[PDB]
Amino acid sequence: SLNPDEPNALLSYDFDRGSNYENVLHLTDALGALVPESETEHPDQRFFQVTHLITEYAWVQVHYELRRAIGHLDEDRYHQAVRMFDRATGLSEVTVQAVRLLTDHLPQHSLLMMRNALPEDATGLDSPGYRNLRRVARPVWKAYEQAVERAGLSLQDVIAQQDDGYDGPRSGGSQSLALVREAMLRLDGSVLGWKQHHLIMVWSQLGGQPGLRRSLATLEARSQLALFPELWRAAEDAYWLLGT
Amino acid sequence: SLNPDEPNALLSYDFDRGSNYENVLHLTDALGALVPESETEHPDQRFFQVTHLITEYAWVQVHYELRRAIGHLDEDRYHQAVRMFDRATGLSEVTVQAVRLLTDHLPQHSLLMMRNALPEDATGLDSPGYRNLRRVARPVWKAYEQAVERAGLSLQDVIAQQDDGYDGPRSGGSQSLALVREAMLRLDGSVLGWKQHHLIMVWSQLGGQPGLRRSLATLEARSQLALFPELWRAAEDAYWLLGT
Amino acid sequence: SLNPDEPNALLSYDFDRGSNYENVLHLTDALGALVPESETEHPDQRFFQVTHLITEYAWVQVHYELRRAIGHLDEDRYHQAVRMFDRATGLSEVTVQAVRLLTDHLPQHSLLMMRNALPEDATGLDSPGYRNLRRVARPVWKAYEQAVERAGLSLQDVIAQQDDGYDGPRSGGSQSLALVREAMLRLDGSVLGWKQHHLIMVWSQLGGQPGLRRSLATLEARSQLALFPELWRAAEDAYWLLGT
Amino acid sequence: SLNPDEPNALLSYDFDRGSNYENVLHLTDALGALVPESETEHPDQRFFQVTHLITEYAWVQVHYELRRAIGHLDEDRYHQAVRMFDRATGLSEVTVQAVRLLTDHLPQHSLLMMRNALPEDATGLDSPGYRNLRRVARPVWKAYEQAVERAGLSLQDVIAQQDDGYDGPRSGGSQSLALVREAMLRLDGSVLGWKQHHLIMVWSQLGGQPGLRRSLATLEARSQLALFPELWRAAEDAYWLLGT
Ligand code: HEM
Ligand code: HEM
Ligand code: HEM
Ligand code: HEM
Ligand SMILES: C[C@@H](c1c[nH]c2ccccc12)[C@H](N)C(=O)O
Ligand SMILES: C[C@@H](c1c[nH]c2ccccc12)[C@H](N)C(=O)O
Ligand SMILES: C[C@@H](c1c[nH]c2ccccc12)[C@H](N)C(=O)O
Ligand SMILES: C[C@@H](c1c[nH]c2ccccc12)[C@H](N)C(=O)O
Repeated sequence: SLNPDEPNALLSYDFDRGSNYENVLHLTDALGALVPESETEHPDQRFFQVTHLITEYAWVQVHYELRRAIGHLDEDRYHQAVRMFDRATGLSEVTVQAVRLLTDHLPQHSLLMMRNALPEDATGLDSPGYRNLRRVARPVWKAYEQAVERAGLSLQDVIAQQDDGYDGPRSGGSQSLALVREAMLRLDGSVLGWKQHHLIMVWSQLGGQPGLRRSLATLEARSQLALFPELWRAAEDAYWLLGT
Repeated sequence: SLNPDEPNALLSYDFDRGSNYENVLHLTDALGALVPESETEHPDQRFFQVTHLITEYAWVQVHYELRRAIGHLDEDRYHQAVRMFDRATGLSEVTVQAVRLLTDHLPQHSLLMMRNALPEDATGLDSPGYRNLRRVARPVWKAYEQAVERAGLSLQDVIAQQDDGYDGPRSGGSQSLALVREAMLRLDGSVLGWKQHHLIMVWSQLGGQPGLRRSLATLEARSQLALFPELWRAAEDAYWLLGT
Repeated sequence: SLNPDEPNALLSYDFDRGSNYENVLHLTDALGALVPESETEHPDQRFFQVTHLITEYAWVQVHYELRRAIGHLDEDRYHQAVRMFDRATGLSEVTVQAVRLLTDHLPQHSLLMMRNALPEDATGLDSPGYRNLRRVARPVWKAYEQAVERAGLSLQDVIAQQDDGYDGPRSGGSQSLALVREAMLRLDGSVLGWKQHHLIMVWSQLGGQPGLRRSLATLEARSQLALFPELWRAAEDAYWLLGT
Repeated sequence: SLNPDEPNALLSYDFDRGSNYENVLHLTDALGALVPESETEHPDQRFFQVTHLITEYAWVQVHYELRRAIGHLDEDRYHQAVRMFDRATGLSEVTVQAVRLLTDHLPQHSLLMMRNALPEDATGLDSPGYRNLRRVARPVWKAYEQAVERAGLSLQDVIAQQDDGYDGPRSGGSQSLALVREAMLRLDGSVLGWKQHHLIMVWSQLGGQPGLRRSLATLEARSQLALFPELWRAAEDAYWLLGT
């Protein structure tokens, strides 16, 4: 492979040129995964494939950075945990962009023709990025919870410390764990956003949009499972404890 | 008003300077709507206010452009309708950014303190942008539907024509109405996205995140009402007619 | 209930009508600034105005948050200053989205016709939002620099501590000042981004693209001034110190 | 099931295991390109690699869609070409998000340490994605220009018809070529955007910010070359023709 074409003018996609850019990145191995253009069953199949691969790359990186967050949290390196969660959120937002590409540009008619030939078994439930992100979420939450325990703080404390008008006592440690909580909440909101945009996409490709009233019922229910349910519970606590 | 301050160094927000930039835009009238800083009950109130105003400005512009789309559709100016829907989508994406600003940076504790003093009657159900966008959606859909009728096309036709591999007959008119449908679908997906991001925001401020299992039940149901339900019905039709 | 348009098919109206949602937001004042439809030179005039207004609301709010950041830095409330800079950054990203709206949807031919009917002397150099943002950048930088001095820290020390591999000394205060630094650099990068997208927009409307070899030469040179030039200087010193 | 990491607490593993979802996507091949954890110089190396890989997947897909656009333009399938350019634009926006990820989260100090352990001759000038995109821009522009000729149209005619106020002649083919033009200009603006954000990123890592008065001078001059310089020339001619 020096190219994924054979006929052309300047239309040839030249790659595998031995540059150290390609060597450092292992770009030829990555480009090797694309369905060769001699085996595409549809002009839109590549687009379908590439958006999945971009997502899976972002999700494996999210996993990696969450493992680092656990290390930082277990060693009280709270400022360094913050950066890991912020980076994970940025990567999650790429997966959102990627599924919205399908919503905006994948023709339902192409998808139905393609799907009418799939192994009728290819389900995103088997996605490694998704399964592993779900697994690592429990250790991640445990590490944050124990850090809050060791500091002698309650979740209501770190939540309240985000408000400049809140007058209770603070330390450098409690405000750092506040920043961590806020960054974890933003990551979780971004993953929930992915689930909601993936839903909108599915309604536009397989039907089932609920305003009118293919295992859509389980999908709609799974689409509201948070990464960190304890953060959302704490939000609900604050409403009941502080509201009027 | 030459300023929204009184004490300062270079910290003064100088405005109302008579420039023709300000005159053309009526910027002094717009800046006049901000709660004066002598009457703010909380440092986060301005942020709350400004994100609403940005949204309402985008929604009134969406309304304006949809009225233009109706004109173009009623006169068979399909290429010009496309641009109106594309512009409306871009504006809708601003409202999404704006509600995600609250999710990411509005402290729940500030909101609860602020809300603990609101007229306990200020509901987004009274939003002019939202109500008027809901009203105009029916005329908008009617105008598109009649245009498809006059051309002698079915919705399944315009949907199928988005796929390059589809072999049925096309005209310039049918592919133009295909582009219009696609742009309308993207607008509707963006408004559904707003409703979903507004939901995530509310779960993070008032609780009620459904994975754990304040009129949240009606909100969750209204959050799946589409602007153009007939487009989503047609997506469901295509699944049943073309799938295996 | 008022009305931004008069002779219509009734379902194509917009309304302004005294609810508490509108009262709390001063919404009727804000919508009052829109150019009346009885007075529009061109159908694209509303769009032109609204993207400016959205931008100006974002910039006035940026200023308000930078003032709060100055207050936090002067009192050594470093964690609280971080949140202010991050909020400013997200507001800045709304201005980027607003100017790209014009790049993507404002027809050059409507801009040229509108520029003829428009006061020849109206210029964005008179933006209150842009002008006050440049004025407030000086005290913001001073407050950060003073806070770093009081802590007895080196700006190069602050930069190095963002790296997990860095082995030198860390306190809680130095790592907090590190997070402030990074948040400040993200804000400045966002504003540079605005300047760059505004340039791309001007090239597509008034011509002047530099690769082809009306106050353009100043605009390009102005487009490279940072809000916090010292942070970019500090980035240059670190390269000579560690990358040669 | 394989594993991108070995000695762990079991819930912190990543897996690769033969489902049809993985088979259809060639996912195991694609994840194989990630640098093994046993071989990473620095914890920020994975992040560095993944943002490049995501970018390169996006660019190879852009190329594939531009090839399709050439095919559509050569056969006068103008509506179909529009969809290809819009898809390319959204893919380009993923590359922008990917490089801003480095601007916002890659520590300069890790980049300098990593740049030392890295082959001194590796350069983005050898990007297959970037290189093929520049090569394919020439036939893309030719196909568009030829299509406009065959229609007997003026590029200024095509520009004017984007305006709803324009009164001159319009056919279905001229307005289709107008939509193609606008989609092409949005793509080029997106790529200019990438170049500008890449510059901002380089300034924050290698120094070199131009407002402070290592192949920087070429990079800045390269950052202003468009993919379709004729469209920007055409924008300049329209200003002299109509804005003086
Ligand atoms: C970037 C593209 C996509 C990615 C990364 C992706 C990923 C996923 C993931 C992770 C799940 C498990 C979701 C959960 O448990 O909440 C899932 C399920 C599902 N996906 Fe997607 N998906 C993509 C595109 C699509 C498309 C284009 C369709 C159909 C047109 C689709 C249809 C479904 C359905 C019906 C389910 C649930 C039932 C089932 O597993 O078959 N997905 N997908
Ligand atoms: C940019 C900011 C916001 C905008 C433009 C906005 C707008 C709206 C709109 C249009 C509705 C009607 C929704 C529907 O029928 O589906 C609504 C309802 C609602 N909003 Fe939001 N909202 C904003 C922020 C908030 C915040 C910060 C909260 C609470 C923390 C909130 C709580 C609610 C609730 C509970 C409802 C439904 C029940 C009710 O009307 O009280 N909103 N809002
Ligand atoms: C959409 C909202 C817009 C905003 C908020 C805005 C704001 C600004 C600002 C703040 C400046 C000063 C730049 C600096 O000093 O670095 C400026 C200058 C300039 N703007 Fe924009 N602008 C907008 C749209 C436009 C449009 C549509 C044009 C169309 C030609 C334009 C053309 C120019 C030019 C040529 C300058 C350079 C100085 C001058 O000739 O007045 N701007 N604008
Ligand atoms: C994140 C993904 C990145 C991609 C996809 C990428 C791609 C590229 C491309 C395509 C060029 C050629 C530009 C042109 O010819 O106009 C280039 C040049 C360059 N890149 Fe980036 N780049 C990335 C990250 C970085 C980073 C982190 C640095 C850090 C210093 C960097 C530094 C440079 C420099 C200095 C040049 C100019 C020529 C040279 O010295 O090699 N790039 N890069
Ligand atoms: C689950 C979904 C699918 C989602 N992502 C996929 C990737 C490769 C193959 C198939 C898929 C599949 N098209 C479905 O309709 O269920
Ligand atoms: C409906 C929501 C509200 C939403 N947007 C608002 C604007 C101004 C005043 C109040 C609101 C309100 N805070 C609530 O909790 O119901
Ligand atoms: C500076 C620019 C302008 C930019 N923003 C504006 C707002 C209102 C009136 C004019 C403007 C103006 N159109 C120009 O061509 O110089
Ligand atoms: C050109 C740039 C580089 C940019 N992208 C890369 C990918 C792999 C290795 C190196 C690079 C490189 N770091 C440099 O400083 O020149």
